[PDB]
Parts: sequence; C-alpha cells; structure tokens
Amino acid sequence: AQIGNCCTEQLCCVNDAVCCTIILDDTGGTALPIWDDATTFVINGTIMVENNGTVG
Amino acid sequence: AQIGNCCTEQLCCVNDAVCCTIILDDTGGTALPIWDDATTFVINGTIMVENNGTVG
Repeated sequence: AQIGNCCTEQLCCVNDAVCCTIILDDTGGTALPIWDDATTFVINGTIMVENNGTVG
Repeated sequence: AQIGNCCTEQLCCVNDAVCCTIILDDTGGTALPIWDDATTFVINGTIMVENNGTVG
C-alpha cells in the first residue's frame, strides 16, 4: 500500500517585460549597466534595441 | 506583466515666419547673407521674394 504521494512541487512561471529610453552619447568603450541578475534562477528572454536618433 | 511604458517623447512643432525689406543694388555676383542655420534640426519651409522696384 502506497504511503504518501511523491506528487510535484508546482512552479509559478514569471514572464515580465521591461522598457526604457536613454540618451546615448560616446562612452569611450565603457558599457553602461542596464540590467543585472542577483538571483540563483535561470533566466531566458529576448532583448531588443531600437536607435531612433537622427539618421547618419 | 508590463513594467513601465514605452510611451513617446512628444515634440513641439515650431512654425515661425520672418519678413524684411532691403535696398538691393549691384553686388557683383556676391550673395548677401539673409538667413543661416546653426542648429542640428531639419528645417522646412517656403521662401518668397518680391521685387517692388521701378519696372524696367
């Protein structure tokens, strides 16, 4: 006779989106921090960059 | 869940008009400066010249 149930540990799935606009100038090769991870999770997703400045 | 709003960067539209009158004589092919641009904007508009001097 089975005692207890192995069952599962159902996990909630988080799908968030972030958007911002910046005034970008010459930074001399230095990377401006936009997003950083401080958790132990595995994170996937898509990153989109659109440059609306004057052409040329 | 959306975080923030891309929104927009609404731009004010400037539509100015300028008028002046000059006493024009022979300049020997040299162009008399009337208007110059010192900004980085893209400027459109209409230019009108009326010569009211004596006919002929």
